[PDB]
Amino acid sequence: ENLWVTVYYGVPVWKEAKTTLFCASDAKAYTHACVPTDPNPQEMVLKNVTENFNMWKNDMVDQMHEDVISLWDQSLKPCVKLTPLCVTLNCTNATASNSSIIEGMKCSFNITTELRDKREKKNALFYKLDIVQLDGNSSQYRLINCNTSVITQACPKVSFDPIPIHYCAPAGYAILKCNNKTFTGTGPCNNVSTVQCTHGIKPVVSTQLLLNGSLAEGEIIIRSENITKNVKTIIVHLNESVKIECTRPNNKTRTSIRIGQWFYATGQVIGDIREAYCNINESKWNETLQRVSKKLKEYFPHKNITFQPSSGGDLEITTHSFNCGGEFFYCNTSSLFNRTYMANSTRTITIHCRIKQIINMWQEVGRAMYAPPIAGNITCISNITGLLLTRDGGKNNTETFRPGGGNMKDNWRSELYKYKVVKIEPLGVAPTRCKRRV
Amino acid sequence: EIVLTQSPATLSASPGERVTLTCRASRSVRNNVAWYQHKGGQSPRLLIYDASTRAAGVPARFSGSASGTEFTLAISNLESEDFTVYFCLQYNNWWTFGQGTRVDIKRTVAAPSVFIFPPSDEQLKSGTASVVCLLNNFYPREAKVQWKVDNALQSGNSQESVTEQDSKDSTYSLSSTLTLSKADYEKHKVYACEVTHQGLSSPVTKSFNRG
Amino acid sequence: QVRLAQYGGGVKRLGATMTLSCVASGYTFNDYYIHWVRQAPGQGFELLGYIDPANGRPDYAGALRERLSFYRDKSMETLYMDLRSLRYDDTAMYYCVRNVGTAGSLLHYDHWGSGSPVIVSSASTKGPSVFPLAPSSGTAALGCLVKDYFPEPVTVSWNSGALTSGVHTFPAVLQSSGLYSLSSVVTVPSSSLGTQTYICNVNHKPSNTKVDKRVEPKSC
Ligand SMILES: *[C@@H]1O[C@H](CO)[C@@H](O[C@@H]2O[C@H](CO)[C@@H](O[C@@H]3O[C@H](CO)[C@@H](O)[C@H](O[C@H]4O[C@H](CO)[C@@H](O)[C@H](O)[C@@H]4O)[C@@H]3O)[C@H](O)[C@H]2NC(C)=O)[C@H](O)[C@H]1NC(C)=O
Ligand SMILES: *[C@@H]1O[C@H](CO)[C@@H](O[C@@H]2O[C@H](CO)[C@@H](O[C@@H]3O[C@H](CO)[C@@H](O)[C@H](O)[C@@H]3O)[C@H](O)[C@H]2NC(C)=O)[C@H](O)[C@H]1NC(C)=O
Ligand SMILES: *[C@@H]1O[C@H](CO)[C@@H](O[C@@H]2O[C@H](CO)[C@@H](O[C@@H]3O[C@H](CO)[C@@H](O)[C@H](O)[C@@H]3O)[C@H](O)[C@H]2NC(C)=O)[C@H](O)[C@H]1NC(C)=O
Ligand SMILES: *[C@@H]1O[C@H](CO)[C@@H](O[C@@H]2O[C@H](CO)[C@@H](O)[C@H](O)[C@H]2NC(C)=O)[C@H](O)[C@H]1NC(C)=O
Ligand SMILES: *[C@@H]1O[C@H](CO)[C@@H](O)[C@H](O)[C@H]1NC(C)=O
Repeated sequence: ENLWVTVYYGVPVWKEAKTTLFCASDAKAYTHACVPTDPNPQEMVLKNVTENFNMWKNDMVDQMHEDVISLWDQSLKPCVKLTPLCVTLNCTNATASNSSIIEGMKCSFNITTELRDKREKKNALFYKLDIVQLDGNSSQYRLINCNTSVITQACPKVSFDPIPIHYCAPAGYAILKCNNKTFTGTGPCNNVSTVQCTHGIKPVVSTQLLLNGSLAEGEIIIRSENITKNVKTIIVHLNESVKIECTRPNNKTRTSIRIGQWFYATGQVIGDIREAYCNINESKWNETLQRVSKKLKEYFPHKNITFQPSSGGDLEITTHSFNCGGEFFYCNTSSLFNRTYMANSTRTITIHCRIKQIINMWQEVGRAMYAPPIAGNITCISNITGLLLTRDGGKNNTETFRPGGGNMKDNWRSELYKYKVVKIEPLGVAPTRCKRRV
Repeated sequence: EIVLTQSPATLSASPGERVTLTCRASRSVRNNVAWYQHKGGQSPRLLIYDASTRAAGVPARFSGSASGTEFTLAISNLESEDFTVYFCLQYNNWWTFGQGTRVDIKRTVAAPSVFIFPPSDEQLKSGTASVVCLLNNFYPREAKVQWKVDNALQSGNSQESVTEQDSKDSTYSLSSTLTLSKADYEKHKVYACEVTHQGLSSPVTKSFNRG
Repeated sequence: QVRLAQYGGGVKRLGATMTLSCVASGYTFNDYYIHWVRQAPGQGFELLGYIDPANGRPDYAGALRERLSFYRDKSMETLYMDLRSLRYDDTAMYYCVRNVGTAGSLLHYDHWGSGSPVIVSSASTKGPSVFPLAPSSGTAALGCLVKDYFPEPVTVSWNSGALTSGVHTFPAVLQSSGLYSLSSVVTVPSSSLGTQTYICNVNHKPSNTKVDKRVEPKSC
């Protein structure tokens, strides 16, 4: 009795809610280039804070996805449009000795170029995956997407790379960071910590596996949704990073055509010809697969585990896809996913790989991009961190897992699992035995 | 691997009643169950998509609830239009479908008028010996027919057909056929249609011999 | 609002390869998994497989992974299914169905397609044979077994269509031979067997053969 109402401000109590998060860019770079300012995020471990997490449900993954789209749109906006290049192609492609690999070879056509009364013959090379065959004589070809979308050449001076990004909440909202070392994507976290901003997440763009990300604290971690076994994607996150290396040993020649926007095409190739390929530490790879199999048969009690390469679908999912700088790759990944199971740099694997220029935009089709050729020979090196698997149902008595993960949002889904955002509720009340004085 | 046994085969009722349908899971499927309406040969339609949650646009009279591993659809007021087929569905694992259950008009019980037919001798010259039963104007749907020729039951080489409830008196009509070659027809002597139906106490048998 | 039209189907010859298709009306082509489910006659439904429209990834039931194939053309918002080497039992109706998918799981089907019947048979067009299901010889049944006609439909009536009392006609049974058949019966008093005229006015439109087959003669 006599417990008079009292009020308290600055209260530590919060709730879940969506909000618009700040991005943050590096101090050096090539909206994004100079801003927002590079932070110095701190972090406290909180004593007894118990919070639940859900890496499938949280909103900010969608915001990452939208921001990536918007930034790509802004970067691509001032670049040239390749619409006048849509003319009929009359090409036979038998000049160089190693003809069959590319089969677009000085590939001829007409362009309007300097004077609009004039029309001039030109030619350049193309990889046949960027080409479709018209009816009648095979010499008649067309650009692949030109009957369905408008193609923009990438701005060569604005080459973009997986620059790390830190995400910062606004005032009144705090980002909760689970420090648990064996978090499965759902359930309580007893090791809650808070920060101004997230660490520097990179916008990696790849399929069937991811190339640049973080690593797990424990052993290889399995994360999947648990509403039903009939899942879309299963995320496997490596603790032991494994190196992968790739090469494009042939030397390219850049050539230019002006519309006065400078269109770039592929000139004559220099040096003897090889098919672009990759390399993998052979023992390390299927040591890691053995670890992943041992982890994976924990969930599934008493059934075999086996891998096969993906079947059907576009080139973006039938092959591992990634990019060394300003070139794009599609590596025929049959050998890597052919083990089977039941209830340290020797013997290096190599795998064949193809490259193509005209890329349907990753998140969604209907808008087309053209990457100008990169001169000379190219290699890039990365160290993978996880796999994107999907389970083939139906087959009784035998599980089967195959490389999928073509949907671009899953890459950032597998990396933003750390965090959650909460609205602060600074105002609260309580009973107490003291009242105002008149 | 997961099999939904949907029971009973058929439910007789009159308009406005409460009627219940059940779906049995072979093993646990969590709450990952749904129900659908099936029209007279059209696109099926969604009724209840979680174990109890009714789908959008469905009339409120449709309802269902979880019962552990059993699942149950209940319609409060079985209207005239709802006398049709419904089937359950689970999605905890690979997708599977139940056999479905019909809801039909209720009436008094009535046994079939049983008849048997030997092959037409006009047919028999070609050797396509066909032997036919008939189970006309019975009720309820629950019925079976067993082809017994010689002193032995027969199976595999027979087929059945069942009509809709006759609109006037709501009684079904059923016929069965047996397929035999000329040598097959000649090798056996006794021929019989054995009829078991709920309105009949004991198997009523109509039979003949060749010639 | 959302519609899933279908085309293709009809008759397909034994051992042939056939192609169905579904045209997705405008909801959003890339957000919803599509499943191909079928129904054999007198049987419950079963699933064949599902295709993600976005990336085109298929996945099949274990018993048909050698014979099936799915793929799409995203620009046209169109889907295709190829089934190779049709066998007899594959005579069935084939449906497209949209699937409601969450961020990481697939749940159920909400909108079904308009359907696409298919029948496997090598039979050419061919007209029925008709035979008297002779009366047993107070009330005795008598009927006409209509045999081995192709394709559907078939037309049956009694006594120039006049005799309507007590008449039933069962639906068409697709035999193992790829040919259809049915039975039409009528129940009458035994006295009428020796006095009244009985006919089955059988007609088969694809062949345009018509027979007014007598049923009375074997009243013995
Ligand atoms: C822009 O051009 C591209 C091609 O450069 C075009 O894509 C093509 O679309 C057609 C149909 O629109 C696809 O054709 C299919 O091919 C498969 C085998 O590859 C066949 O099984 C299909 O058969 C069905 O359809 C036929 C009618 O086309 C029927 O006759 C047949 O019986 C089947 O029902 C079908 O032929 C073709 O595969 C794609 N090409 C690629 C490379 O994907 C695109 O449609 C054009 N843009 C627009 C807006 O149309
Ligand atoms: C993450 O993946 C990227 C590639 O997908 C790796 O970055 C790339 O690393 C190579 C060297 O290993 C860089 O090559 C050099 O680039 C400069 C700048 O153009 C060039 O002048 C040099 O001649 C050389 O080619 C490359 O630029 C760089 N970036 C890209 C987009 O390829 C990165 O190494 C991976 N992460 C880790 C931790 O390794
Ligand atoms: C990834 O690499 C594997 C190789 O390990 C590729 O598999 C091969 O694909 C070819 C496709 O032509 C298969 O050829 C087949 O030949 C038979 C006749 O024997 C023919 O009937 C088939 O229609 C087909 O043409 C070849 O057998 C197969 N090899 C193996 C070992 O399976 C795969 O295609 C590559 N995937 C991508 C997306 O590049
Ligand atoms: C890493 O992979 C190699 C290549 O498969 C393994 O060696 C072969 O394994 C297959 C079965 O997967 C056997 O049929 C071969 O006889 C093995 N030897 C050769 C020369 O092919 C190797 O064992 C794997 N490493 C580890 C540590 O398991
Ligand atoms: C997997 O290895 C077996 C070994 O006999 C081989 O037959 C099969 O073609 C291989 N599959 C792939 C996809 O490499």
